[PDB]
Amino acid sequence: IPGSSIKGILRTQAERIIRTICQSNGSEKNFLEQLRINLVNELFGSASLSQKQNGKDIDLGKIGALAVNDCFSSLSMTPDQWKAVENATEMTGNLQPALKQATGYPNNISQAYKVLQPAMHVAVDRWTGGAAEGMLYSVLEPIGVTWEPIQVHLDIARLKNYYHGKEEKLKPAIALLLLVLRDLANKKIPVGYGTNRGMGTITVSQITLNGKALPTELEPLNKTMTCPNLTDLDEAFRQDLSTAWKEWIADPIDLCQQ
Amino acid sequence: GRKVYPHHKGLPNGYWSNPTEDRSQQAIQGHYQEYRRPKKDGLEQRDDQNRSVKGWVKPLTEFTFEIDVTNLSEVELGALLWLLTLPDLHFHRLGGGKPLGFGSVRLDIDPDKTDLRNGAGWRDYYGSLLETSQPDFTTLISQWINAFQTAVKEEYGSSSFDQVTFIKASGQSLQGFHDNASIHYPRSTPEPKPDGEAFKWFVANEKGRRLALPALEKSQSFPIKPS
RNA sequence: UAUUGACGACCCCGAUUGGUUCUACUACAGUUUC
Ligand SMILES: [Mg+2]
Repeated sequence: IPGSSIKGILRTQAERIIRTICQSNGSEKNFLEQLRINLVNELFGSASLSQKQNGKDIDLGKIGALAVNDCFSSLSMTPDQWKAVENATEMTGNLQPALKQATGYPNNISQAYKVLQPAMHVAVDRWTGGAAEGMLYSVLEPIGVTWEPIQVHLDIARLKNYYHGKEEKLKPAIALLLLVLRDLANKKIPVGYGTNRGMGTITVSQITLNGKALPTELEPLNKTMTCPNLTDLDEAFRQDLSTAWKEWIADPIDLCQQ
Repeated sequence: GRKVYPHHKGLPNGYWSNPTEDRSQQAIQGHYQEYRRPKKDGLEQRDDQNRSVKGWVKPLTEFTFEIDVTNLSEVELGALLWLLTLPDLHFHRLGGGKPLGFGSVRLDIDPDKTDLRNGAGWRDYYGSLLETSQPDFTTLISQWINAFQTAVKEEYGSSSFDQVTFIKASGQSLQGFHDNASIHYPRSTPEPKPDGEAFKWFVANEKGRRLALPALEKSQSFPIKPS
């Protein structure tokens, strides 16, 4: 799963939260203007765009302080073993040897298909039933591939530079990020292809927060969380973040505007 | 319009039991084992016109699933919850073999695991990192269904919701027929005889009384002799 | 005028987006010889 994909789902939920709070509609904007909203411009970053905003000429672009890694499966296959899957031609024929190979059950298809399972789908015509002419398709569903933990790296130094040093200003950005992670753990952020079509819903078992050199008022972040609702973060800390967050909701200024 | 496979109401006890037995030639409580391909000469008709299934999900098994919904208006949400809260003995039809009676399912809500809020409720939820209480939507559930029912009454102008033609028809699909006649493909013999000459009901119909397929809401059965 | 007489499977992917926007050179050394 590319980090591009995991970043993009996180960004989308972060924006929906911000726009929801402000009740700011997204429908009349083109895509480059849809992306450009508060706090996410600092966390996820913004396109370079020069503007003569005030006779002064300024760049709106800044890099994302939040970076995401590609997430790979624990399962692995030799390069030719997968080339046997890409080049199978009979779902009940030569595909079955290839998946038995790649899933690591070369003699046991009923275990092989607990890892990668071919699915067939039809579109069913609404007057006749049966199936719509041409509308038959199939999916190799990785029903049982196990995945390694997702790594998100938040550059606190880069945000703090955007806010011209003021660590008070981190709390709305940190508050947003924790709200995004709360939804991820509550199955509110599906990932990958076909999310509305039988794929993409993840269970989160544990979020580990491990910062280095955090400022002392953010030091409570260093935690391993297993409650989806963040209840493993200190209530005084969650209540502090809620306060700085609510104070920003009451006036959602461009927080890096000095 | 939209084709639907009415629920096979009133199939007798044991109809799905012991399914390898070729009961198709005998009317147990008046139903032939209509889902089974008859044996011919006492051997199984594994012809290339049909499939065979090694097993099936037993009746009364149970599944849970969740529906996650975004920005549904009270009319669009009202329609959905009506389908999930149809009165008793309404059943949805799922999966394959529906003409043969397979795949009838009962849907109902688990209200103790449902959490619907309007966007103003989510402004509160995303307002704080502390736990903040959800609305008890079960007070509203009846309001939403009526928003749907009145919109259908209003647009498809009718003196009742249940008198709207696609509503009345859809009800009989979900509920099945009540006249206790069997559901099977048209055939000119009561038994499913092993050769399966269903076409000759249509030729008897064609030379004879030329019945059209009755209206779904009328619950009118075809005669076995359409002549 | 209305007879003749029983067989048989089908669909195999379809539609679409295929790059969009910003930066396009900026500082200089322009003659040197204690
Ligand atoms: Mg296909």
